[PDB]
Amino acid sequence: DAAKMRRFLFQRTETRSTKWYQIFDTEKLDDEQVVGGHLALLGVLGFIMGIYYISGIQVFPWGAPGFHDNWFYLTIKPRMVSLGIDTYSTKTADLEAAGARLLGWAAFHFLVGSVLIFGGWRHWTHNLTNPFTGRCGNFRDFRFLGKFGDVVFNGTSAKSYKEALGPHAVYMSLLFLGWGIVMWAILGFAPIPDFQTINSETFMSFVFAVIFFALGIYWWNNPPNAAIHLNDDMKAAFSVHLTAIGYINIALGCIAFVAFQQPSFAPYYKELDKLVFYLYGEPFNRVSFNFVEQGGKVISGAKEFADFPAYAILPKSGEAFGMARVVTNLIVFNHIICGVLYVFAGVYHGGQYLLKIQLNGMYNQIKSIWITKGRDQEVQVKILGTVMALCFATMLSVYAVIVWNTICELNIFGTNITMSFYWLKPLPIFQWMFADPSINDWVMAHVITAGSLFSLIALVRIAFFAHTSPLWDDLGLKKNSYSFPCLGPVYGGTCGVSIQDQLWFAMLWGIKGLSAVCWYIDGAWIASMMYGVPAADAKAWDSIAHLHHHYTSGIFYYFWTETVTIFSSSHLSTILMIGHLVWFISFAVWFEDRGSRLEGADIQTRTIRWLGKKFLNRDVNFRFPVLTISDSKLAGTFLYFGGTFMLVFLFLANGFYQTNSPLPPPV
Amino acid sequence: ETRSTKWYQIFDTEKLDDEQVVGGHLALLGVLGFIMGIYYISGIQVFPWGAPGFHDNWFYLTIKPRMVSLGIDTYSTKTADLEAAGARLLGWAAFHFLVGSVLIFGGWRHWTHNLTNPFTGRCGNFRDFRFLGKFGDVVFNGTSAKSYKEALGPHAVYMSLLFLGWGIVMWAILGFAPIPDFQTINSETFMSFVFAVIFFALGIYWWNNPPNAAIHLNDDMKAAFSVHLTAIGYINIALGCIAFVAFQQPSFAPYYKELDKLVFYLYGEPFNRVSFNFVEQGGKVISGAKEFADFPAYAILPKSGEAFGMARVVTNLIVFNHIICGVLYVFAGVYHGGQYLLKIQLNGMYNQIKSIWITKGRDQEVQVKILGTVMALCFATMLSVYAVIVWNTICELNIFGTNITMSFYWLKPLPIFQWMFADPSINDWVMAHVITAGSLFSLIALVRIAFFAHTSPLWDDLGLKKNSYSFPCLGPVYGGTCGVSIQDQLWFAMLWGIKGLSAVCWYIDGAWIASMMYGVPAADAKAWDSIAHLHHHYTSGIFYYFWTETVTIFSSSHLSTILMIGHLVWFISFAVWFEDRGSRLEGADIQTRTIRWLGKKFLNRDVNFRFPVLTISDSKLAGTFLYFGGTFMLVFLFLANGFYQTNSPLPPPV
Ligand code: BCL
Ligand code: BCL
Ligand code: BCL
Ligand code: BCL
Ligand code: CLA
Ligand code: CLA
Ligand SMILES: CCCCCCCCCCCCCCCC(=O)OC[C@@H](CO[C@H]1O[C@@H](CO)[C@H](O)[C@@H](O)[C@@H]1O)OC(=O)CCCCCCCCCCCCCCC
Ligand SMILES: CCCCCCCCCCCCCCCC(=O)OC[C@@H](CO[C@H]1O[C@@H](CO)[C@H](O)[C@@H](O)[C@@H]1O)OC(=O)CCCCCCCCCCCCCCC
Ligand code: SF4
Ligand SMILES: [Ca+2]
Ligand SMILES: [Ca+2]
Repeated sequence: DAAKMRRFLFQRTETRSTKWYQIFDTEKLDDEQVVGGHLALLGVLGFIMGIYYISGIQVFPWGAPGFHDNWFYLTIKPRMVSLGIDTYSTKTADLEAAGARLLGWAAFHFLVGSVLIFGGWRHWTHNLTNPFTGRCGNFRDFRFLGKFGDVVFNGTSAKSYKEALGPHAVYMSLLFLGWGIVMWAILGFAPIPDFQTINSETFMSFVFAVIFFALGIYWWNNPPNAAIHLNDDMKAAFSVHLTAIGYINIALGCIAFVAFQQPSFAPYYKELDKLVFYLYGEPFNRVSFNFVEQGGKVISGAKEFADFPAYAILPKSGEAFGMARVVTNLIVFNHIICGVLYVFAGVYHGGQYLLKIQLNGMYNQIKSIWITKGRDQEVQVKILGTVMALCFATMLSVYAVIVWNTICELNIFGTNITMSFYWLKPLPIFQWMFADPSINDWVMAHVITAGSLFSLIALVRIAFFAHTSPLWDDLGLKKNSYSFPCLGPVYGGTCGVSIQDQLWFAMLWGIKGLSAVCWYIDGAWIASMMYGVPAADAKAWDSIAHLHHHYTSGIFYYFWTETVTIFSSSHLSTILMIGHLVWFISFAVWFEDRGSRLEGADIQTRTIRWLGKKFLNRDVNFRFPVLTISDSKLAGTFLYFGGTFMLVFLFLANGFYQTNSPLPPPV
Repeated sequence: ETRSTKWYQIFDTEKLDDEQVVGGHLALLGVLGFIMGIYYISGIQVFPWGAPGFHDNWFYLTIKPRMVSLGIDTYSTKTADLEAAGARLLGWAAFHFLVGSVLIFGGWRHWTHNLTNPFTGRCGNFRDFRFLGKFGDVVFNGTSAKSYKEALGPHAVYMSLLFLGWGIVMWAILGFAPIPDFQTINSETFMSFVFAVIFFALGIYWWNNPPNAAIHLNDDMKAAFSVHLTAIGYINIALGCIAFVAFQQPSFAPYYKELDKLVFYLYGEPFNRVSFNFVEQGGKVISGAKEFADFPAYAILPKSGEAFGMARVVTNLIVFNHIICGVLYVFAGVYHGGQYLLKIQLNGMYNQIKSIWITKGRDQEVQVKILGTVMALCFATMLSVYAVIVWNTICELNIFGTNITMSFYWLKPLPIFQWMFADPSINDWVMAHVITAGSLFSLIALVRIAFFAHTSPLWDDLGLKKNSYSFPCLGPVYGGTCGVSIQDQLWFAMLWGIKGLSAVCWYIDGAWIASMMYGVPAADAKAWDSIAHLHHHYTSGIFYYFWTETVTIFSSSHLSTILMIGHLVWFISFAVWFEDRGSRLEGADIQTRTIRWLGKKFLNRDVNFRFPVLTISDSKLAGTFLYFGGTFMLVFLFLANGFYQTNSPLPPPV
C-alpha cells in the first residue's frame, strides 16, 4: 500500500502545480480579459455601492422605521452629506426625504452595475457583438464612439500599452468632465473656485478634465518610452501599477486625515459629534429572568431603562464616543493598510516577473535604467547595505528613547521622569506638521522611518535576490522558484529564502509601523510603553512636558483602557475572541513542524480505518491531508495578518478617547 | 554521528562516570545549602543589634509558613519576640553555610576521584567500602553495593538514616516531641520515626535481594536517570496537589491563614512618592511636597495582607512551582529516555531486551493502537469540553438569540466526586475535563518520543530512518518533514503543555473556566453567580481575566517591568521558530559584507566580523526556551498580583 500512499503525498507536493488561488493569473489571460474582468467587478462594485446606500435609510419613504446604524455606511455618510444626497436633520421629514434620494441612487447604481457586468461578460468571452446592428467589433482597431474617436485619436486605437496611455488619459478627462456635470446638473453645485465649499469640487473637476485631456493628447502623439520592457509582459506592468497605486492610497489616507478635521470639513465630519447613533451589536435594553411580555405588556416581569421596548438597541452619544474621529480613523487607516499591502504586492508580483526573466535569460537583454542599474551584485549589497545600516541606526536610536522614557517614568534604577527625553520634540522647522508637538511626535516620525526601512529590507531582497543572492552564488545554488519553502536541513538550513517568503516577512514586519499608525491616530502615547498607569511617574507626563491634550494610554496600558469599551459590547467582544482565535492558529502552520503533522495524519487515517473496520463492516479511507510549508506560510500569514487587524478594528471602532485636559501631577 | 560538542551537553551522562555523578550531586547540595542560607538571612524582619531588617521578598515568603511551623520564625507583632527570631535565622543561615562548605569539599574531591583525608592519611575505595565503619559492616555484611540494583538497599538505608536524623533534630533542637496526632507539627516527628523504620526494613530487604526489574537500566546511566526523572516529575506533581489541599486545612491555619493578618512591604511595590520640586534636607523637608506624609521620602508603603489574600498567593506560588517543574521533569524523563532508545535502536540492542518495559511495545502494530487511543480520546475530550466552554460563552453573550438559561449551568461534577471540590459548579466539571484533555494532548508528543525515536509507521513506509535526536527535518522532500526528531517532539510537548499548565494557573487564582467571558458588563456575563447558585464570586472569565488581574500589575512599577520583559522575550521566539532560517543566513551574509565594506571605506585597516546565525535545531531550542520562559515569566504576575476571588456572589443586574 506504500505506492498508493505515496501517490497522495505526491498529489500535495512542494513542486510547481496548479492551485485554486492562481487561476486568474496574468499569464493565462489576454489583454481583452483584463479589461473584461475590471468591467465585471466595477459592475459588482456598483451593486455593492447600492447596498451601502439602502442600509443608510433611517426612516422609509412610507414613513415606517428602517435600518439601524452600521459601519459600512458610516464611513460614507459624511460624503453623501457633502454631496446633498444625505442630510443631518432632526426633522423626520428631512429623514424621510433623504431616504428617497439614497433609494434612488441605489436603484441607479443597480442599473449601471448591470450594464457593466453585461459589458464585462461579452468582453471576457470575446462575444462583443452589437445586438442592434448585427456587425461585431475589433479589439485592436475600433473607432472609439464613432466621430469622437476620429477627431482626437485620428480614428485609431492604441496597439501597445505605451500607446494606450494617451487614450486612457482622454477617457479619464471624460470622467472628470462627467462628474463636473453630474454635480452641476443633478446635485446643483455650480463651479465656484473657492476652496472652502463643495462647489470647489466642481470647479476642479473641470480644471482636471482640461489637464488630463491635454495630457492625453500629448501621450497619443508622443507615447512615453520609459520602462519599455513592461509593454512586453502584463505582470511587469501590473506590478509597477500596484507599486504606484499603493503609494497613491497611502497619500489618500494621509490627506483624508489632515482634511477631514479641517474647519471647512466641519459640516460633514465634526458635525457628527452632535448625533445619537444606534450601532448594531451595541448593548441593548436588558430584561429580567422571569420576563414575559404578553398582549397587555409589562406583566409579571421587569426590564432595564423602561424608556425603550424589550431588546431594543440603546442610544449612544456621538460626543462621548467621539464618532467624528472614529469615522476619520476608519477611512484613513483603511486606505493606508491597503496602500501598504498594495506596495508589498507590487514588489512581489514584480519580482515574480524578475524570476521569469532570469530563468529565460531576458534579464541581461533589458535596456531600461530601471533594470540595468540593478543587475550588478556589488551595487545590490551597497543599496541593501545602506538600507540595513539606516534601519539599524534608527530602530536602536528610537527604541532606546522609548525604553529610557519607560524606565524614567517607572522610577527603575532610581531615575525620575526629569532624566527622561521630555525635552525632545520635533524641531521648529517641522512644528507645523503637528498639533501640540511633543516627544510623542518625535518618536512617531522616527518609528515610521524605522518601520519603513525594516520592511524595506524584505522588499529590496525581492527586487535583487529573486533568482540568486551573494550567499547562494557563493553556495552554488539557484532559486528556481518563487514559492519554494527551503532547500532542506543543509548548510544549517535555508528556510524562508524564496521571494514569496520574503513577501511574508514584509507583511509580518510591516505590522509594527502598521500599528504605530493605529496607536498614533487614536491619541495613544508612543514615547513610553507605560503612560497614565497608577504608578510612580506615568501620570506626570502631561505636566512635565506641558501637553495641551491628554493621550488615552501608553503602548502597554493601551490594551487595558481601550478594551473597557470593547468588553461592554457583546459584538465588539465577539470580534476580540474570533480575532484572537484566528491569530494563534497561524503558529500551527508557521512553526517548523510540517513533518510532525504528516506522521500524525498517518496515525489519524490509520486509526479511522481501524475503528471503522472493528465497529462497522465498511472501510473508511479518507487519507487525512496536510498542507505544504509554502502552502503553510501562505495560510499562516493570512491567519496572522488577518487576525492581527481583525482586532485593530476594535481599537479604532471602540471610540476616540483622547481629551483636551492635561492631567496635573499625581503629587 | 551527530556532533555533541555543544556547550549545553558538557555535563551529559556519556561524559561522566558513577563516581563523577555522586560528585556532581554533592557539588550542588552544598550550593543549595548556600542558597538556603540566603533565603534565611533575607527573612530577618529586625536585626539582632536593633537595626531595621530586610523588606519582604518572594523567595522568603514561600518558606516563611514553614519556618513558622518549625519555630525558627514567629508571626509575633512585637519587636522583642521579632528580635530573637532574627538571631535564630542567623544561626541556621550560618549553620547551612558550614554544612554547605563540607558538601562542596566532599563534592570537589569526589568529582576529581581524589578521596584522601589528611587526618587518617588513607584513601577510600569507591568500588568497595565498609560504609560508616562498623554500622555498615553489621548491615551490609562488610560490603558496598556493586550496581544500581544493589544500590537500592544501601540507598534506602541512607533514606531511613536521614529521616531518623530529621526526627532527632526536631525533638532535640526544635523541641517537638513525637505525639501521634495529626493536627500538630508534633506529628511530623512521630512519622519521621515511623518512616525511618519502614525505610530501614525496606532497605534491608532490597540489599539481601537486589531487584531484577528493568535489568537493562543497570547497563546505561541515562536509561536509569530518565526513569527516575519520569518518576520524580510525577512525585513533584503529587506534592503540588497535596500542598494545595493541605496548606488551607484548618490545621495549617496558624501558618498559612495567619499571613492575611500581617502588613507586608515587598521590594518594588508602591512607595511614598514626591513632587518634581522636592529638596529633602536632613532635619526636615523644605520647599517640597511629598505624598502621604506618614513615612520618609521614597519609603515602600504598607500592604494589607487580608486585601492581598497572601495566604492563597503563597499557597499558589508553591503549588504551581512544584507542578510547573513536575511536568517539565516528566517531559524530560521521556526525552532523555527516548534519547537512550535512539542509541539502542542504532547499535541494535532493542530486539534482544527481555524487559516488558521495552518488549511490550516492540511491535509497530500495538504502537499505532496505543497512539490511536491516546489520539482518539484526546479528540473526543478536547472537543466535548471546548464546545461546552464555547456554548456557555455564546449563551451568556446572547449571540444567535440564546440566553444564559440555555448554557451549561445545570452541568456539574457528579455526586460521587463532589467531595473533591469545596464548592461544586460547572467551573469544576470543565476543569477536570480540561486537564484530562490537556494531558492526553501533550501525551501524544510523549508516546511519539517513546515509540518513534528512530523509525515510524510513516518513515518505514517512506524508507527513512531518524539517525539523530536533534535533526530539524529531511529537507522539503514529500511536501516537508520538519519537526520529526524527538527533541522537536519534546518541544511540542512543552508547547502543547502550556494549556493545561495554564488551566491550573487560572483555576487556582479563582477564575472562571466554564466560559471565555465571565463578569464582563454584557448581556448575561454577570448572571452566572445566581443562575448556578455559586457561593463564591470568581475573579473573571478566561478573557476578562487579563483585564482584571492586570489592574494590580499596572499599579506596581516592578510587576509591570516583568510584564514588559516577559512579553519582549516571548515574541522573539517567533524569529527563531518561524521558517525564516534560510532568510537569516542570507541576511547575515549581507551584514558581514556591508560591515566589511563600511570598515574598508571608513578606516584604512579592513576589519570583518562574519556575523553568525543559529541552526534550526539550535533555533527550536532557543525558540522553546524563549516561548516557555516568556509564557511563565508572566504567569508569575497572575499569581503574585493577589488572590481576588471572594465568598460573596453577585445578584443578576436586570
Ligand atoms: C496578499 C499579499 C499579496 C498577494 C500575494 C499573492 C500570492 C501569494 C499569489 C498571488 C497571485 C495572484 N495575484 Mg497577488 N497579492 C496581493 C495583491 C494583488 C492584487 C490587488 C488587489 O492589488 C491583485 C489584482 C493581484 C493579482 C494576482 C493575480 C496576478 C494572481 C492570481 C489571483 C487569483 O487567482 O486569486 C485567487 C482567485 C480568487 C477568485 C480568490 C479571491 C481573490 C481576491 C479577488 C483577491 C485577489 C488578490 C489575492 C492576493 C489573490 C490570492 C489569494 C491567495 C489566497 C493568496 N494580487 C498582495 C500584494 N498574489 C498568485 C500568483 O500566481 O502569483 C504569481 C499567487 O500565488
Ligand atoms: C528543558 C527541557 C528538558 C531538557 C532538555 C535537554 C536538552 C535539549 C539537552 C539536555 C541535555 C542534558 N540534560 Mg536534560 N532537559 C530537562 C531536564 C533535565 C534535568 C533535570 C533538572 O531534571 C537534568 C538533570 C537533565 C540532564 C541533562 C544532561 C544529561 C545533559 C547535559 C546537561 C548540560 O550540559 O547542561 C548544560 C550545562 C550547564 C552548566 C548549563 C545550565 C544547565 C542547568 C544546570 C540545568 C540542567 C538541565 C538543562 C535542561 C540542561 C540543558 C540546557 C540547554 C540550554 C537546553 N535534564 C528537561 C526535561 N536536556 C543535553 C543532552 O546531551 O541530552 C542528551 C541536551 O542537548
Ligand atoms: C462601461 C462600458 C465598458 C464596456 C462595456 C461594453 C458594452 C456594454 C458593450 C461592449 C461591447 C463592445 N466593446 Mg467594450 N466596454 C468598455 C471598453 C471598451 C474599449 C476600450 C478599451 O475603451 C473598447 C475598444 C471596447 C470594445 C468594444 C466594441 C468593439 C464592442 C461593440 C459592440 C457594441 O455594441 O458596440 C458599441 C461600441 C462600439 C462600436 C465601440 C466604440 C465606443 C465605446 C468604446 C464603447 C464602450 C462604452 C463607452 C466607453 C462608454 C462611456 C464612457 C464615458 C467615459 C462615460 N470596449 C467600456 C469602458 N463593451 C459590446 C458587446 O460586448 O456586445 C455583446 C457592448 O454592447
Ligand atoms: C555528606 C558527605 C558525603 C560525601 C562527602 C565526602 C567527604 C566530606 C569526604 C569524602 C571522602 C570519601 N568518600 Mg564521599 N561523600 C558521600 C558519599 C559517599 C559514598 C556513598 C555512595 O554513600 C561513598 C562510598 C563514599 C566514599 C568515600 C570514602 C571512600 C572517602 C574516604 C576518605 C575519608 O575521609 O573518609 C571517611 C569516610 C569513609 C572512610 C567512608 C565510609 C563512611 C561514609 C560513607 C563517608 C561519607 C559521609 C557520611 C555518609 C555522612 C553522614 C550521613 C548521615 C545520614 C548524615 N562517599 C556522603 C553522602 N566524601 C573523603 C574525601 O574526598 O577526602 C578527600 C572525605 O573526606
Ligand atoms: C485550537 C488550536 C489547535 C488545535 C485544535 C490543534 C489540533 C491538532 N494538532 Mg495542533 N498546533 C496548534 C494548535 C492546535 N492544534 C499550535 C498553535 C501549534 C504550534 C505549536 C500546533 C502544532 C502541532 C504539531 C506540531 C502537531 C499538531 C497536531 C495536531 C493534531 C493531533 C491531536 C489530535 O489528533 O486531536 C487533538 C484533539 C482535537 C483536534 C479536538 C478538536 C478540538 C477543537 C474542537 C477543534 C475545532 C476548533 C477549531 C479551532 C475551529 C476553527 C474555527 C475557525 C474560526 C478558526 C490535532 C488535529 C499533530 C498532528 O497529528 O498533526 C496532524 C502534530 O504533529 N499540532
Ligand atoms: C525585537 C525583535 C526583533 C529584532 C530586534 C529583530 C532584528 C533583526 N531581524 Mg528579525 N524577526 C523578529 C523580531 C526581531 N527582529 C520576529 C518576531 C520575526 C518573525 C517574523 C523575525 C524574522 C526575521 C527574519 C526572517 C529575518 C530577520 C532579520 C533581522 C535582522 C535584519 C534587520 C537589521 O539588520 O537591522 C534591524 C535593526 C535593528 C536590529 C536595530 C536593533 C533594534 C533593537 C535595539 C535590538 C535590541 C533589542 C533586543 C530585543 C534586546 C533583547 C533583550 C532581552 C531581554 C531579550 C535584524 C538583526 C533578517 C536578517 O538579516 O537576519 C539576520 C531576516 O532575514 N527577522
Ligand atoms: C509597512 C510599514 C509602514 C506602515 C505604513 C506607514 C504609512 C503611514 C505614513 C505615516 C503618516 C501617518 C498617517 C496618518 C496621518 C497623520 O497622523 O498626520 C498628522 C500628523 C500628526 O497629527 C496629529 O496627530 C495626533 C495623534 O496623536 C497628535 O496628537 C497631534 O499632535 C498631531 O498633530 O502626523 C504626522 O505629521 C506624521 C508623522 C510621521 C512623520 C513622517 C516622517 C517620514 C518621512 C521621512 C522618510 C520616511 C520614509 C523612509 C523610507 C522608507
Ligand atoms: C501539562 C499537561 C497536562 C496538564 C495537567 C498537568 C497539571 C495537573 C496538576 C493538577 C492540578 C491541580 C492544582 C491544585 C489541585 C487543586 O486545585 O485541588 C483542589 C480541587 C478544587 O479545589 C478548589 O479549587 C477552587 C479553585 O477555583 C474552586 O473554586 C473550588 O470549588 C475547589 O474546591 O481541584 C481538583 O479537585 C482537581 C481538578 C482536576 C481533576 C483531576 C481529573 C483528572 C483525573 C483523571 C485522569 C486524568 C489523566 C489522564 C491521563 C493523561
Ligand atoms: S523545517 Fe521547514 S523551513 Fe526548516 S529546514 Fe525543514 S523544510 Fe526547511
Ligand atoms: Ca480607542
Ligand atoms: Ca490574580
